[PDB]
Amino acid sequence: QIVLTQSPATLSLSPGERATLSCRASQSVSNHLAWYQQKPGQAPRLLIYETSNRATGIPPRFSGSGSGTDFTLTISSLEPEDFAVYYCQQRNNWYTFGQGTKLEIKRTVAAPSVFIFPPSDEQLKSGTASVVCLLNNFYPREAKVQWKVDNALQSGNSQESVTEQDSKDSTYSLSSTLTLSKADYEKHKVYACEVTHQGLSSPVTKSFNRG
Amino acid sequence: NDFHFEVFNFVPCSICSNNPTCWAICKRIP
Amino acid sequence: EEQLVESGGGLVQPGRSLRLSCVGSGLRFEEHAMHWVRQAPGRGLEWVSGISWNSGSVGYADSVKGRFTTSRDNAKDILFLEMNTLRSEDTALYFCAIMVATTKNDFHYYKDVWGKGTTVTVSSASTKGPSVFPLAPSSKSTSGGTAALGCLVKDYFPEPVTVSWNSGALTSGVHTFPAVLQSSGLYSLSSVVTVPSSSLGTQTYICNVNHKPSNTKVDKKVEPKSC
Repeated sequence: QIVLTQSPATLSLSPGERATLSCRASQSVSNHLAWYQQKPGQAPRLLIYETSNRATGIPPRFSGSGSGTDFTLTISSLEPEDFAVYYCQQRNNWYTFGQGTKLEIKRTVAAPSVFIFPPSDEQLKSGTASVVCLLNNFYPREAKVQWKVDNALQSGNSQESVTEQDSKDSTYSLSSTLTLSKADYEKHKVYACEVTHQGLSSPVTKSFNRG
Repeated sequence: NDFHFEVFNFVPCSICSNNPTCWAICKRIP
Repeated sequence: EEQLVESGGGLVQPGRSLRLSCVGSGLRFEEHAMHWVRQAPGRGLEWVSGISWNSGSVGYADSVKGRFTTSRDNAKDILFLEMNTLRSEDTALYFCAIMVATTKNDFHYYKDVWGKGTTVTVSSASTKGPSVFPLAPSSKSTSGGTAALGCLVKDYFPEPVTVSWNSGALTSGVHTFPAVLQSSGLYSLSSVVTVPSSSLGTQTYICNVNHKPSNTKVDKKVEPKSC
């Protein structure tokens, strides 16, 4: 079937600007290209069908153009309700969606507030130690966390997740968990979370010594 | 199955009401 | 009121079978082609299957060919997706959708109707309630008159868990993070809140964890730790 390639992966702009999203098809889809909008926790919503027709309730600031291989979704003056993920979808040869473009609110750079959390005594009794590093309210969303146990870099034994863009200050937050066995954990002293971000003049380190 | 666009995208006659344009292209459903 | 309602999703072991149904409401069911569209956590939409109004034409995505079977029974306003030899990669939320649109010609018609979806989880893991561990406020969790604290909701399965603070009376400064899926097959999640460090000795902070797949509810009081 037909493959839909979308660009860019992420679109960072502030409200009031003009947004242009592209949809390239591996093969001609004639004019049977639709555009969908999805926000987190919701079903998708149709915006444009058959290349340029707006569905009902869709403001005229949304515009769709193109033919064959190349298609464009234009949002003329962004409103805060328009920041979301967009998928194009062809119906010329069965049905396929593009992988999606994320349209994100651009704002001023904001450094994260960094906090580290030792494992709880309650967890330790159970035999495992979880160390948590919190990166709070930062932008842009790219950030790097490095775990160091007595200055030994930890790799492959941590996991992180990132909140959606906050609806009030348009920042992100990130939580990273470093997990070790109780035995391995009590064999070391210094536990450090090192954070690099564009809003930080220098890598920030938050650390504790066990006990 | 070979996919054809009008097998999956057509207008039911039941929404045409009194508009001739729609009655000219609709597909009655039995 | 037009409505699509999916059901039949749930927790299933790899290699086993499941059958989704989608019941229509408020629409002439026989009149539209129907589709199954799925979405894995944190991933995009993928068309799974489509079937014409009279089941004369059925199609499947390459990722499900030879394993899924789509059918419909117009006399009961119901669409089916039978899934055999399921794999972990079919873990997704499964949407029922009508997606008709035509501008041919000079007449514009479209129909775009989606259900809220049913969740399918394919895994070897056993249902299991969370352990809720404090993330206590300390000096290494203070920053300029602001302190951070939270709860660690570790080793539960399957999703979802919901987290509130003080039974919903504390919402400002709360971040509840997407769960991560660990090697063990269980999920770990964190929920934190930034509070005035002034408050740490006078205000109570309790995270309310609810995990209905195992009917596990926990209230966890979070206090500063004693050094």
